[PDB]
Amino acid sequence: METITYVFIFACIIALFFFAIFFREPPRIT
Amino acid sequence: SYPIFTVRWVAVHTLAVPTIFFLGAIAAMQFIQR
Amino acid sequence: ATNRDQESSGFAWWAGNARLINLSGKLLGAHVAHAGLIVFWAGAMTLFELAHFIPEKPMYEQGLILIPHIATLGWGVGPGGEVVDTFPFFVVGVVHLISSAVLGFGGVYHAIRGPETLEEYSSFFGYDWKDKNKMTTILGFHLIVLGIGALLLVAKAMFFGGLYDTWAPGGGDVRVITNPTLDPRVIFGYLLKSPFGGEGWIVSVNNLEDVVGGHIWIGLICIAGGIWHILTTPFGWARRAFIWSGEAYLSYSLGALSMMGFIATCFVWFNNTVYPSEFYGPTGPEASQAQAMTFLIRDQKLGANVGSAQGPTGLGKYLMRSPTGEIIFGGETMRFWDFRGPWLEPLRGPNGLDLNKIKNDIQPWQERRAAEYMTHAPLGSLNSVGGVATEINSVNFVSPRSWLATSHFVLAFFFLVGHLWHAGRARAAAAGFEKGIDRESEPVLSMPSLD
Amino acid sequence: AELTPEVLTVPLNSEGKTITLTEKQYLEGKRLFQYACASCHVGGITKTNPSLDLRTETLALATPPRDNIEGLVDYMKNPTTYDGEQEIAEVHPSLRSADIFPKMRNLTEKDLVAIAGHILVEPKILGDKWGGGKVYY
Amino acid sequence: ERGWFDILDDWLKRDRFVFVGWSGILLFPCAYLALGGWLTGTTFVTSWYTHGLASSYLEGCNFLTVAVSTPANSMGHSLLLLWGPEAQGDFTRWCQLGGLWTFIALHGAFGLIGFMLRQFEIARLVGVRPYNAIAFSAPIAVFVSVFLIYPLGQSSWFFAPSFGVAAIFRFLLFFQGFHNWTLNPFHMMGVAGVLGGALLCAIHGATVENTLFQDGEGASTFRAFNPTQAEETYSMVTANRFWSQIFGIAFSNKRWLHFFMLFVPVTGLWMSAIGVVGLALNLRSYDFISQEIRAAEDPEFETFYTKNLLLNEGIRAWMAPQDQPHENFVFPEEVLPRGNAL
Amino acid sequence: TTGERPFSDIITSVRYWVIHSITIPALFIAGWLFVSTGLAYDVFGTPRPDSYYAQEQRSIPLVTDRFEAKQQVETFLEQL
Amino acid sequence: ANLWERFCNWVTSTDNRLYVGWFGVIMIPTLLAATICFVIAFIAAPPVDIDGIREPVSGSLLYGNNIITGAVVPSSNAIGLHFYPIWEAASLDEWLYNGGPYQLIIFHFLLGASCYMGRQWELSYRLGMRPWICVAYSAPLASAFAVFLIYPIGQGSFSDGMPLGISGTFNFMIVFQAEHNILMHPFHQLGVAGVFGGALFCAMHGSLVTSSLIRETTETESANYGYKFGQEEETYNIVAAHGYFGRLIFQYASFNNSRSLHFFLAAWPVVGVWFTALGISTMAFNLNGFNFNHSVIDAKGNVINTWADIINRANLGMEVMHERNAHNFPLDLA
Ligand code: CLA
Ligand code: CLA
Ligand code: CLA
Ligand code: CLA
Ligand SMILES: CC1=C(/C=C/C(C)=C/C=C/C(C)=C/C=C/C=C(C)/C=C/C=C(C)/C=C/C2=C(C)CCCC2(C)C)C(C)(C)CCC1
Ligand SMILES: CC1=C(/C=C/C(C)=C/C=C/C(C)=C/C=C/C=C(C)/C=C/C=C(C)/C=C/C2=C(C)CCCC2(C)C)C(C)(C)CCC1
Ligand SMILES: CC1=C(/C=C/C(C)=C/C=C/C(C)=C/C=C/C=C(C)/C=C/C=C(C)/C=C/C2=C(C)CCCC2(C)C)C(C)(C)CCC1
Ligand SMILES: CCCCCCCCCCCCO[C@@H]1O[C@H](CO)[C@@H](O[C@H]2O[C@H](CO)[C@@H](O)[C@H](O)[C@H]2O)[C@H](O)[C@H]1O
Ligand SMILES: CCCCCCCCCCCCO[C@@H]1O[C@H](CO)[C@@H](O[C@H]2O[C@H](CO)[C@@H](O)[C@H](O)[C@H]2O)[C@H](O)[C@H]1O
Ligand SMILES: CCCCCCCS[C@@H]1O[C@H](CO)[C@@H](O)[C@H](O)[C@H]1O
Ligand code: OEX
Ligand SMILES: [Ca+2]
Ligand SMILES: [Cl-]
Ligand SMILES: [Cl-]
Ligand SMILES: [Fe+2]
Repeated sequence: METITYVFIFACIIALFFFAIFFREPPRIT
Repeated sequence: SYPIFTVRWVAVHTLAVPTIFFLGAIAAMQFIQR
Repeated sequence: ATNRDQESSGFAWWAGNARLINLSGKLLGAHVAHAGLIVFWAGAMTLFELAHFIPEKPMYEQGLILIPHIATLGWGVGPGGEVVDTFPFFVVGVVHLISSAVLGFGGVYHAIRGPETLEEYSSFFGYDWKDKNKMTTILGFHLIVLGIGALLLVAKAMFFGGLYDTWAPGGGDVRVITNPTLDPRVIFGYLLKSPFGGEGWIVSVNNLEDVVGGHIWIGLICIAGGIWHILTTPFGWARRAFIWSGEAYLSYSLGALSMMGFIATCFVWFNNTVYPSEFYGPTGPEASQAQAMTFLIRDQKLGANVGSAQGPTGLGKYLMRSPTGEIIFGGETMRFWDFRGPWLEPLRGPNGLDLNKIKNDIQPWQERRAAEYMTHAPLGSLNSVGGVATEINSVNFVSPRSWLATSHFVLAFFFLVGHLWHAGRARAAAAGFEKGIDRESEPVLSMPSLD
Repeated sequence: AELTPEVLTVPLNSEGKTITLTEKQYLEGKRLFQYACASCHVGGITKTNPSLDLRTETLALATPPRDNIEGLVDYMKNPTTYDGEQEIAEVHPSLRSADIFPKMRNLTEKDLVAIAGHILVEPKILGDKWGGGKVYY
Repeated sequence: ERGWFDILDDWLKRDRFVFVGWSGILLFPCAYLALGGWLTGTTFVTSWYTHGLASSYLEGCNFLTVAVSTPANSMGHSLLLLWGPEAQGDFTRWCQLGGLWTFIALHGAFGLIGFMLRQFEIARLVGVRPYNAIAFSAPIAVFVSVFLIYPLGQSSWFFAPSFGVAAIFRFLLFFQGFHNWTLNPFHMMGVAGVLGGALLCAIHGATVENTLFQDGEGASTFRAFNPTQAEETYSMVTANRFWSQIFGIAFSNKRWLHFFMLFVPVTGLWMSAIGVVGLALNLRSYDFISQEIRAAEDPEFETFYTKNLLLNEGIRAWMAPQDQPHENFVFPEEVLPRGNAL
Repeated sequence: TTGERPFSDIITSVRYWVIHSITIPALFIAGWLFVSTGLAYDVFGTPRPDSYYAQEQRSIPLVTDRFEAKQQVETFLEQL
Repeated sequence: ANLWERFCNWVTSTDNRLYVGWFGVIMIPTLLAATICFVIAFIAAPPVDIDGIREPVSGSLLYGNNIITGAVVPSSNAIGLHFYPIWEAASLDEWLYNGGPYQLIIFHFLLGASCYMGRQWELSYRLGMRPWICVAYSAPLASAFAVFLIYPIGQGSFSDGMPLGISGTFNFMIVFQAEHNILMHPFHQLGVAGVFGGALFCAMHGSLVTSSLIRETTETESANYGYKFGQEEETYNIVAAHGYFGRLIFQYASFNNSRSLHFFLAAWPVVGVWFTALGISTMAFNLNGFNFNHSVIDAKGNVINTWADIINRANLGMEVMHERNAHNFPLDLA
């Protein structure tokens, strides 16, 4: 249970990185 | 017409005066032997 | 003030020497004066060392780094590295110190009195950083000079008394080198050796025949290469690969010196042939091995069977196998089994440390060497308290190997930084954006959006 | 507390005679002990053989006795194992092995006495710390 | 005629080289005495009677080893006032009892109050929002948790940090051996806030310096800025593209950036203070119970956690006799924890 | 600026150096004598090299009583 | 155009969401490999014989660790500095026992992070920026080299490299204090001044700029909406900020030049961290912190302890306990 929990949180963080990078709010110069 | 007694002058001396006294004391200590 | 303030030069006081980039005359002064500082230090430091030197203590108990360099060249020493004559040290010191006055003279002259630029006075001594052929020609001259330097080492070794050889049969001694290694398979072989444990790239060089042979090769390579660069201009592929400016050439040289510095660090930490332990003290590996040898000797004298003595972990307390089977010392020194030194090799046979030889053939001189090296391991404090960090004050010792390794790691590192600083700067200045982004032609504003 | 004449009075021989060292002698002994001996005997232990220390009581039980000036000076000329049975000059610094332990080459007789006196005096100052090793640092 | 209060206000708030203000009346004397007390003690005053240590230049210590050391454990949490019942007005005895410790700690505390009041006072007069004062709450939380709350939870002031370079190092190593403080997640958040803050400081300074607009002809680019200029001196657009392409994300809002720079190291220090409030009570993150159960039952189970505990056990046994002289510990050589050989 | 004389004007003036070539050395020498006469020891109660221990004790004079610590120090000092 | 030219234009394109570049062609595969091996090891590697004494230490989550205790464990002391790729082992089982994953991870990571630094120079050139962000990054990078490579080289073993885990890092720190007295080493002291000072100036700068934001928003909106990405005008009043801080201390202690200020913000942590990297890289060759053990002595010769002696007692406890079955002889010479 503990190992699954630690791996699950990690996996969520890696997923968050993917969305924060490729599905960011685009910087808009105007 | 630049004044001499100022808050700055006092501030400078509250530090500079003891500092020089202390540096003399510590210079002396270098010649103390057990 | 021909360029001697920020307003006219574009460089602040703290970047003052950058005011010299296109002033070949003053810049020659800077260089020559600097060469004089180096030579000055060599000369004065040697005399200081010699004045402080007590010939019957080991050099390495006395904080000497220069005398050890002179002794390794065969000057002043006899069997076992014993000092037989200090006068060759005095000569080296005095001659550098005198020569430094001359260099200092030339430097001061060119910096403050001679012509600021040389191009009006002489087409031979003047130069433009952008003249690819002039730059390769000056390079070529310096190559020939370096080549001759390497051949002087050969000349010392082969014709003028030889070199201190720690490996000399029957015990360390000065020896003339008559059969230098010329076979390119051996000399260039060293360059293709792994830098990892048990291999050590060029740091592994373990005999003076390879050392002398390697300098014959470098001497000739540098003289040839120098001739080549005098007679040629860079090919087109080189023209397109590099930046051609004073600051760029500085950067290349900074990178090269950083590399060399890291190499030198490793050389003095591990190599005990061209940095003889008689003069520099034991290597870290050496002293750890020497501890294991010391207690093996002691405990065997008390009656221990050192071959069959199982330590607390189940590995042999004194002796064990390397991961490829060789017999090696045990305890933490298992890591140091690639160590090799003249006090230890007589105990080594084709399978590693030879138990018959350990039991019967350990000489008093090996016990002495091992005890000496164990007790002068290269560990100590910044205030020079010898030993482990929990040691009490008593022994004033830091190994020359530590001083030399640490100093040169520090210098190599900051030289890497300088390489990046100047290489990045040279690139930017060649392309025209070293002072910042043009507000009306900001390149990012002409690029499509990332998203 | 002070380094008094009493602190500096130690046994000269096995027969109970004492010698009062000078303060100059004490300082010379420390200096010379550092020069020639501390690399192995820092703090009264022995790095290359920790079973044998320089405690006065250990020295008294050595053969011949080494808890006195004469026993120590003799040790520095002709060192033996603890039982007196083996001569070890070939692996221990002495005047006899000054060819192979070159730091011993310019030690005079006076120097030996000074070093012997350091060895005897230091425990009277430091107690159990002398020969105690890291436990007492 | 205006009132005396208002006249004093004018004079306190004159623009001078060193601003004074009403805050100055608390700040200056407390700061000066804390600093002067430290310089006096480290230069002249021993710790022989409180700790059995030398601690001043007078006794032979250097800048690394001098300190104003805490009072003896038998003092408890006495204020140790010069005129209090321990020293009874005797300056010399006061010094020998550790009276300068409480002198420096309490005047230092009031001085930090005065400094943050100064930050509010100046912000108000110049017309800015008081974020600098707010950021300074972190250093306050640290000073108060460590120099005050921590010893107040313990037996006495003795176990506060002593004011000195080596003394503070000792305080670090005590915290590792006794409290396993590296294991504590409130400390861990402190480390992230300090190293993250240093990261932000370096990366932000470097970014602005490498996206500057060319606003001058100088190769030395500092002159090409004027404080009153309306325009940004560096390109936010270019900085943003760079970091977006290098690291994947980048700041795009300069106000958020600068707020985050306040947030990170201030929040980290605050987290570390909360952990030390716990340690006041020995309420440590010392162990992982599951690790202990396994390791006790299974003598082949080893982790870096169990290794570090063996180190802590060594630190406590070997340091306690000299570090806690009031305990009169005598630990025979045979009981000391040691591995093989060493 | 705030009206005080620039430091650079002051410390490059002859009057400043006439005053301070007296006051600076005087203070230095006074600090020196504070130590060289042994007075520093007695003001602050710091042991001299010969006063950490009596001749035959190896027991530190640690203070163990809050309210007569003053007297314990007094007694520790009489017993040297 | 021809295929090579097109490839080169794509590698170096300023328009890829993430820049690739020539440093990138080495960085990408080496960081992916180090990452993948690290993740799998941290979850599932069996115990590793770090000290070469057949006493394997469990690092992975599945073998009884948590996030705080877990680690990828350094390679065996029996290996030392020998190169131990996967193909040197007789089997994956052996490779795991002897700590092969550590060497694969750290070598690919140092190579990849080195290329990360080059890639920073590279993109700055392509964007027409000044080049020295990569110089700031050289500070943490140097630090990584120190603990994963230079310290092992000096001590003769990758088993003395920093472990890849939280509690392993603390283990490395405590042993380092025992063996080098790092706290008493001035380069570590420069490091602490660098990071404590970087944090301090970080909070100071954040707070001063935030203090002086120009009013551009109402009370029911975050002030951050007062700045629009790419606007030409500065969003705070630096003269108000300088007016504040100059009064806090005194005028000439405050910066009114943003370029000078920002250079200082860069320099102070970068330099301090370069020193602390060099602390670890020079203690690697056993030039250690100051030793004032028994420096203060009374008139008889009694030792008068200082706070340095008390540090010494703590260091001793660390020393005698560390690697408790690995030493057979009386000095820990590496
Ligand atoms: C190795 C160190 C070194 C060297 C060789 C140089 C060399 C030079 N510098 Mg740099 N410089 C350095 C370090 C050095 N500098 C440092 C550390 C800084 C930061 C402080 C600078 C900042 C700097 C600036 C800001 C400038 C230079 C300039 C120059 C040049 C002209 C100097 C001049 O006009 O002197 C004028 C000074 C004098 C006439 C006073 C005397 C100087 C002499 C040489 C002293 C020699 C003493 C010696 C003991 C004599 C022995 C004689 C005996 C052998 C017979 C000269 C080539 C200038 C420039 O580039 O011009 C184009 C310039 O503007 N330098
Ligand atoms: C790399 C160093 C270097 C270089 C490139 C130069 C270059 C120059 N010098 Mg400076 N100079 C130097 C070092 C250098 N000098 C030193 C060390 C001193 C002190 C002695 C001087 C003192 C000096 C003065 C006082 C003058 C010059 C002048 C000149 C110019 C004319 C030289 C010529 O035509 O000679 C052609 C060749 C010869 C005369 C024969 C060369 C004989 C030498 C000794 C042989 C070299 C032997 C060997 C390789 C030594 C290597 C030393 C090494 C180990 C350090 C030219 C720009 C003149 C000038 O600037 O005009 C206005 C001028 O007045 N030089
Ligand atoms: C200080 C010494 C020095 C310097 C600064 C130069 C500089 C130069 N040389 Mg000269 N050269 C020299 C010494 C030097 N040379 C010597 C001694 C020789 C005699 C052998 C030559 C013979 C020579 C030839 C034949 C040529 C040059 C060329 C050049 C130019 C291009 C260099 C280049 O692209 O290399 C960069 C290296 C490469 C592009 C090779 C590929 C990169 C590999 C993979 C790097 C491996 C390094 C790595 C760390 C491993 C090291 C160990 C290894 C053995 C395993 C440039 C002006 C060229 C030219 O323009 O002639 C006019 C050319 O054709 N040189
Ligand atoms: C703003 C300045 C400031 C502040 C906040 C403090 C604060 C402190 N000082 Mg420091 N001090 C200062 C300036 C300051 N001092 C200066 C300028 C000097 C040099 C003269 C000193 C010299 C000094 C010494 C030598 C000592 C302190 C100590 C203390 C502590 C206890 C003070 C105490 O109990 O007072 C109690 C007094 C008050 C709270 C004043 C109350 C006034 C009220 C409002 C009115 C009541 C008046 C009353 C009716 C009068 C009649 C009484 C009648 C019944 C007989 C405390 C940390 C002690 C300490 O640090 O011990 C460890 C200590 O020994 N101070
Ligand atoms: C340019 C410049 C600079 C620099 C300079 C320099 C770098 C210089 C150098 C110089 C030099 C580099 C010098 C040298 C000199 C030397 C000499 C002068 C020598 C002499 C010798 C003698 C006299 C000897 C004696 C003796 C003997 C013989 C024997 C034994 C004993 C004795 C030692 C005594 C500067 C930075 C300032 C800045 C400005 C510019
Ligand atoms: C003496 C001796 C010896 C020998 C030695 C030798 C023989 C050496 C050689 C050496 C060599 C033979 C070296 C080489 C080097 C090289 C280098 C170092 C290179 C570099 C390069 C670069 C840096 C490049 C870059 C680039 C690229 C890559 C891409 C494009 C761009 C550019 C161009 C930038 C021995 C060991 C035996 C022994 C001891 C003594
Ligand atoms: C406690 C007390 C008090 C007070 C006192 C005071 C307030 C004092 C002050 C004092 C002071 C105020 C002192 C001072 C001193 C100073 C010094 C001692 C200094 C030194 C310095 C030095 C040594 C420097 C060094 C350096 C640095 C820092 C960096 C740059 C480089 C160099 C290295 C140069 C009263 C009476 C109220 C009451 C009772 C108690
Ligand atoms: C392990 C090391 C092995 C490598 C050995 C190195 C040998 C050194 C000699 C290299 C000779 C190659 O020479 C070099 O080749 C490349 C490859 O297309 C050329 O080609 C190119 O240049 C242009 C110039 O902007 C590019 O935009 C274009 O995409 C590319 O085709 C260079 O302009 C040429 O100068
Ligand atoms: C994409 C990568 C994701 C990786 C996920 C991997 C899961 C699939 C592989 C399962 C392998 C784990 O198998 C593992 O084997 C050994 C048997 O020798 C067991 O034995 C172990 O038991 C306990 C479990 O708390 C450990 O503390 C201990 O150090 C060890 O002896 C492990 O408890 C078991 O879980
Ligand atoms: C550049 C100046 C060089 C001066 C060199 C002095 C010669 S060196 C001299 O040569 C002898 C053999 O020829 C050796 O036997 C002797 O040991 C050696 O010192
Ligand atoms: O391994 Mn990891 O730690 Ca460097 O010292 Mn020796 O070894 Mn082991 O003991 Mn201490
Ligand atoms: Ca005396
Ligand atoms: Cl061992
Ligand atoms: Cl450990
Ligand atoms: Fe900013």
